[PDB]
Amino acid sequence: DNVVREEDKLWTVKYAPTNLQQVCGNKGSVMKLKNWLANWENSKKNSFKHAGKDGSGVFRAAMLYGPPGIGKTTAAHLVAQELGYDILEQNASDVRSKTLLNAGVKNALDNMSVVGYFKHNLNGKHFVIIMDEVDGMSGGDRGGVGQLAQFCRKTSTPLILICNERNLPKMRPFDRVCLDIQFRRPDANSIKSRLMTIAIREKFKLDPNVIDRLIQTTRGDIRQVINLLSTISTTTKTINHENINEISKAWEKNIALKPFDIAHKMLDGQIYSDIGSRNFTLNDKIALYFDDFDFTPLMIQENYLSTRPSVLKPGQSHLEAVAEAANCISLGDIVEKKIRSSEQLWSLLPLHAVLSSVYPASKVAGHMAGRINFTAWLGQNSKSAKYYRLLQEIHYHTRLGTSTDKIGLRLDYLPTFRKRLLDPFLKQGADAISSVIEVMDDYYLTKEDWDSIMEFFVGPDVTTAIIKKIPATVKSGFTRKYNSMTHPVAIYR
Amino acid sequence: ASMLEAKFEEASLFKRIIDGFKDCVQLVNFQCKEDGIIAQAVDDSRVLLVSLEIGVEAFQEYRCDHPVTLGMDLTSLSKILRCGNNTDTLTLIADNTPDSIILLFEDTKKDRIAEYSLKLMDIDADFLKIEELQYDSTLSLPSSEFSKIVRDLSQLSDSINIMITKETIKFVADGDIGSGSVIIKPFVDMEHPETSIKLEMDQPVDLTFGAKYLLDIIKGSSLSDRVGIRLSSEAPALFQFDLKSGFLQFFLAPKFN
Amino acid sequence: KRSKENLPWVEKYRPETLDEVYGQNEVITTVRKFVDEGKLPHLLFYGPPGTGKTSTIVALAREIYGKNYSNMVLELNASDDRGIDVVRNQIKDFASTRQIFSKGFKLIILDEADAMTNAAQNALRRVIERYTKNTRFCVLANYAHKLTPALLSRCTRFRFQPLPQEAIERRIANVLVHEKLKLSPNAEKALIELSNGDMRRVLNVLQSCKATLDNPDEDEISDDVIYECCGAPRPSDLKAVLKSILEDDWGTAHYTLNKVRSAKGLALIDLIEGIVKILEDYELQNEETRVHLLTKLADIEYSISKGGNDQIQGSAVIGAIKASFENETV
Amino acid sequence: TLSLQLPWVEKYRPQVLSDIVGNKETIDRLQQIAKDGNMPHMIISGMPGIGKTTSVHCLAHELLGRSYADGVLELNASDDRGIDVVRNQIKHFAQKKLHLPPGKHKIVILDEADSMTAGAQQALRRTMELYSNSTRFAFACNQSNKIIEPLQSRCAILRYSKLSDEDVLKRLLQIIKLEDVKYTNDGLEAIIFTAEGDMRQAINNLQSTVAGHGLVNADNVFKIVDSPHPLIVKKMLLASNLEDSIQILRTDLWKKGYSSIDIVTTSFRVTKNLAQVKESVRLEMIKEIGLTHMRILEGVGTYLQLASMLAKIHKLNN
DNA sequence: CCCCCCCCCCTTT
DNA sequence: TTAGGGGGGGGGA
DNA sequence: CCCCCCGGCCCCCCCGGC
DNA sequence: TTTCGGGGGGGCCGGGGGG
Ligand SMILES: Nc1ncnc2c1ncn2[C@@H]1O[C@H](COP(=O)(O)OP(=O)(O)OP(O)(O)=S)[C@@H](O)[C@H]1O
Ligand SMILES: Nc1ncnc2c1ncn2[C@@H]1O[C@H](COP(=O)(O)OP(=O)(O)OP(O)(O)=S)[C@@H](O)[C@H]1O
Ligand SMILES: Nc1ncnc2c1ncn2[C@@H]1O[C@H](COP(=O)(O)OP(=O)(O)OP(O)(O)=S)[C@@H](O)[C@H]1O
Ligand SMILES: [Mg+2]
Ligand SMILES: [Mg+2]
Ligand SMILES: [Mg+2]
Repeated sequence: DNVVREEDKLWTVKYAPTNLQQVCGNKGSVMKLKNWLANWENSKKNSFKHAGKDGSGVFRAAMLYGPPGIGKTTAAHLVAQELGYDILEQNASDVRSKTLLNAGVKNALDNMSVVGYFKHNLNGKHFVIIMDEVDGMSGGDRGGVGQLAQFCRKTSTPLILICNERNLPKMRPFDRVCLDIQFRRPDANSIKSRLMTIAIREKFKLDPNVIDRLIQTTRGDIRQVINLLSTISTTTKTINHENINEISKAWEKNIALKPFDIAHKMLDGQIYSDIGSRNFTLNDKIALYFDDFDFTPLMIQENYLSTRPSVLKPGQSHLEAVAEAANCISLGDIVEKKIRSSEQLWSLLPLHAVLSSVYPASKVAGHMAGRINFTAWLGQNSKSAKYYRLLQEIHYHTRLGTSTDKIGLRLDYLPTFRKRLLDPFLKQGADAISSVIEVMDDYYLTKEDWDSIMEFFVGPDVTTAIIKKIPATVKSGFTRKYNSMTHPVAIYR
Repeated sequence: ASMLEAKFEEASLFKRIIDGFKDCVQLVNFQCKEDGIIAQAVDDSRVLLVSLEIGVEAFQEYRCDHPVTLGMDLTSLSKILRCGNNTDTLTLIADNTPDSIILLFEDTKKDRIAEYSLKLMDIDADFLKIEELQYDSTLSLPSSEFSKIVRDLSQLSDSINIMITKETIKFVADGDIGSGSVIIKPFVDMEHPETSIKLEMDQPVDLTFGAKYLLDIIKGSSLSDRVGIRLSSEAPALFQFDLKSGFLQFFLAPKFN
Repeated sequence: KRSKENLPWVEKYRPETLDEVYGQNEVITTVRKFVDEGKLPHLLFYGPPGTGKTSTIVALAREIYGKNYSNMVLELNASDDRGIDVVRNQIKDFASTRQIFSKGFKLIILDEADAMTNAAQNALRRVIERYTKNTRFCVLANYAHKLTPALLSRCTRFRFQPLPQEAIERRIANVLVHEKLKLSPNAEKALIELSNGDMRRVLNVLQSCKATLDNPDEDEISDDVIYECCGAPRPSDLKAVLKSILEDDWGTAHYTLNKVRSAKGLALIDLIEGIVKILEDYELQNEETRVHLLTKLADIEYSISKGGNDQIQGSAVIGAIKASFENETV
Repeated sequence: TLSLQLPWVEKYRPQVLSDIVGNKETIDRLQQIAKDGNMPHMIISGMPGIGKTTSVHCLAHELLGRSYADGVLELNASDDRGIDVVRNQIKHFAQKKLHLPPGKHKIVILDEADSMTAGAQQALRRTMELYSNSTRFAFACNQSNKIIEPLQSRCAILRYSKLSDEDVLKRLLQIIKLEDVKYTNDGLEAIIFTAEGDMRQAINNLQSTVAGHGLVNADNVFKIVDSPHPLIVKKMLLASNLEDSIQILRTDLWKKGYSSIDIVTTSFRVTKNLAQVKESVRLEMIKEIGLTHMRILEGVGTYLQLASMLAKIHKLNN
């Protein structure tokens, strides 16, 4: 047998934490996870219905999430080993599709460990299923993400899931099934001792005053910090202020910004000045747009009226600059329609970047007056789609009787239908029920069509308060009468 | 090419042995000593343990200078072995500090020699000690019948329950589409002892196991006509197939009560 | 496919040897020198339509390999599947294997490579690099912006210019000799003018002119025949329209434009292009005049490209020209 | 002729770390690593033709030596590199047993790694982590942003800068001495100017000029290498008189056969990078150029549209 | 001990 | 120059 | 006559500029 | 959100071959 010399190993392996206390930072999260896994057995004894002081007794699965290289996997393995559980580990290198998930780990959710039996702690025979890199699985249904979410609800043994981005759409199925544990970027103070110990052991000089800079270079990535030290020390045995700037610039972690950060940066007036534009060039602004080309234009259109500008030309009011920005945004919308047409003119993406984001921002750049808001266009679009679907259903129910298109139905017929369907209840009480039903029968309208019709009106003709004000007895009688009769069908499927 | 030299007079035996458990464990460490070959492998789910013993009598000219350990992936080994022939003699050659092992297929009737090299794997799996245990139930039954029952019951549920009582063996599988049951009792025939189902029940037993694990286990039925199942109250079930001078054993952890 | 005389002239007169390619003397000389001394590099022929790129590469393949070049080269174009899978399997296999027939090197011709996907172009990089000892690549394109920088880094670039007057004249003379045709000097000048450096247009128009003659064995192709077959305005018509626009009142200009167009049913776009060509030579005292002319006429051309009302577009042309030229006084 | 002369980019491809020019500090770091081994996971990024593949291959060769054939696994964009490949072939290579000197490891060279799919990159994470005691990974790419952050965390970042004219001249002089090429200073200056920091391009142009004309002077170099059209476009956009810009457009671009789409795209790029003009003026110019680009994509690609674009740019600039 | 400093991180289909 | 607001954690009158 | 291997459709998810 | 087109990855289906 041949062993590996410690001199042959990577510094990250050579100095990997061995117990939970050596983990730098995120002490609260580590304690929370340890207590959860320690009292998991008691939580099971109570059928996972009684919540303790921490409220973790109602979760059969824990979900650890945070940025890269902060100690998620290390902490998970350390807690699993400390409590004496047998670890069953899965990662992105393994196939975790729905079929493999059901044919693989599914059978281990309520199964004993042969290893835990032949190595004999009372939990030694029980598993701790660690699913690492959950964000590294692709697919909506065949991927098995929803399958893992389902597993998290009925697992008979502890289950720990690890990911990097908890807010991705693919993570939606894990909304409120697991105890969420957040690992944050550790600050320089929580690690300074570790790097100084590594420096003295590795026989190279490191100035403490630059540690804060080094972390800033790695964005709190301890693994990247160790890699940087290992690579730099190969030729430069002393790290001080005389060489910190070059090392930081060469090793800077360039991560794509998120929509809120993109909006904040693009709307800052400083970058649009002569010196600012010379430091942050137009190419940099286009790249910033390209960090997320789908969401950046929506962010800009959402937040371009919520600034105090500092780039106003002489004699120009804020309103005039807003108008110019709005015109440019309209042109950008036209370009976007061109891009997503049958010609697939994706080569126009850079132009879009200028018209939708850079130009209006340069017109209204300044300081954000209030909080930055997420785009409201997506929700409004979904609501409009829902209302149009309901309108189409109503129209094709009433098609046999009316003479109009759906738009004409909304604009013209609906007020009169309101008068002949809703007003009678507010005047004659229950005595009008029959009449209303009669009208419905004349137009093949159902109860759901009635509610949907009542949901369309805007302005002074809003019906929610009026409907809620109706006596409950009248509505109950209306439902009873409608359910006590036979009704026609406009469309026979 | 002299440290380890193990000759099977028939290449079919080793290929069948590998196929017996190639669908459950991928990486396997074979420990070769003067007494023969022993292997122990844990499945990915860590609930099924495969143990293999091959005695010297099974070989023809077994020779081992000093104990050696060979880590092999079973897919590559099966691919290599499928290039041989049953009549051909198969010789395994290994040297000191080997990075690979040589598989030599020789034909006596002809003068055709097929030499293959297989790169060894660096496996750092721990070796577990299995101590002899006295089980409360021991049943020997035909391998074909056991495989048939297992396959029939796996069509209904993901788990199968085995219940052993006085001269009675019951296999149940209850799922969503439906349920199925199979009942057998001990029987012996002098004319056909090979079909004699034998049961020794010190105490009644009741256990449940995963269907996929049993399906993997029954793949060894091609090696032995009979199969021996040992069950304890709360211990892993042992499924054993006997060889000429060795054995293939599957220790399956049951599902928690 | 009963005879070569049944082919369109654009294909009947396809050059078969490098000596039959005109107007690209520098490129032909350089590539011939490369082949003669066995120093052929990876090539990139870039140029506009109908300049001789495909013809040149096919002739080069024939020169290198001879009559059986077809089985000795791997030609792929936009009508074939050229996804990343094709690069990974077919191109890679061809580049790494010896020739079946001879022992010479191997040639891969990626015609119209600007239509290839980015993934396939990226996959081509190491195929080109690894097998350069025995394989060479030729890439043909009209649009260089569709080619990845990595691919361009590995290729030697040759630009095919728009065909000069002399080359078109010589090829026209050869075609006239072959077809037993007569061509007037004015008709020849008009044909060159409308060619715009594309030989395909010359050949197609000449074939149409021959079809137009009542007795092609005795009738000569005059400029009238060319203008009739192509339905294009005469220079005199353009001069008259421009003079009326710049000199007469609106009624006279409108009447003259309508009359000129109705005489032979000319298209407004052809008149616009001819007048633009004429005006480029005009010396203007004010830059604002040129700015207005260019912007307004470009807008009118773009509007015409989508259809619209022809009469309103003609009036717009007249008004734009008059308004622009009113800037030459003050 | 059925014979081929080996290209000089391959004949004089550096075989040792000391023959690579440019990025001196990183090259010395690689030399030290090769000396003492303990190679870590690394990502080498930079622009085309600056010696990334050369650097990786030289490092691997100098580290392994006779064991190179067995201890190196090379995969590039021309090979299959799907998630299945990562999960089977790369994993088998990482698990494989190989006796190496006390300070050496197996190497996986993933050239052009920016083209790898996100699934394969995700699958590589724990493979890198678990088998680091025997295997190390070297990525080479042009755009490091395409490499997912988890992989960047596990690797050492080496960003290659562009080659200066001095290093290019030094390498060209070495190759010229080895080939006894006859040249003139103006010829080498033209080669370097047209190369734009691309060593591969410079060597290819030098070899082509020598083959086609023998003497490497200005005239032959410009006959073989055309003046980059981005500079012509910049001259067109920076002209003060509309007539001058139109003349440049007609004579240097349109009559030379450059397509309208190429002209408009190059104009967009040059305008974006025109640091000498105020950003707002550049934004207006880009708006006009985008209008013209949309018109051209619609099918109206004509000299008149480009002339109108130039007229609008001049009107903006006045 | 509550309060403060200081930072990070979430708003988000 | 720090968008508002909430969470975490070291310091301390 | 029945079971297993492995080529081929088929479906579904994800970029698309430099 | 999403109007083609390319690429990848996973799931069945079925031909052929073997036993
Ligand atoms: N809190 C920490 N303290 C000390 N070292 C750390 C710490 N976090 C990370 N490291 C170092 O970086 C190496 C990797 O740590 P990991 O536990 O893998 O972080 P991670 O958050 O799981 O990264 P990902 O999600 O796989 S990209 C460790 O072996 C340590 O050497
Ligand atoms: N230099 C030329 N000399 C003689 N004929 C030419 C020449 N160029 C084009 N032609 C004629 O036009 C036809 C087409 O020539 P091609 O070589 O196919 O042009 P091309 O540059 O390849 O066109 P593209 O780029 O595919 S649109 C030839 O068959 C010839 O008849
Ligand atoms: N620093 C260099 N020193 C000497 N020659 C170089 C250098 N860089 C490039 N070359 C030469 O150009 C050839 C190609 O170099 P490469 O290493 O392939 O460039 P590259 O950066 O890997 O190209 P990409 O990124 O795949 S497009 C080498 O064989 C050398 O002949
Ligand atoms: Mg991790
Ligand atoms: Mg062509
Ligand atoms: Mg390269």
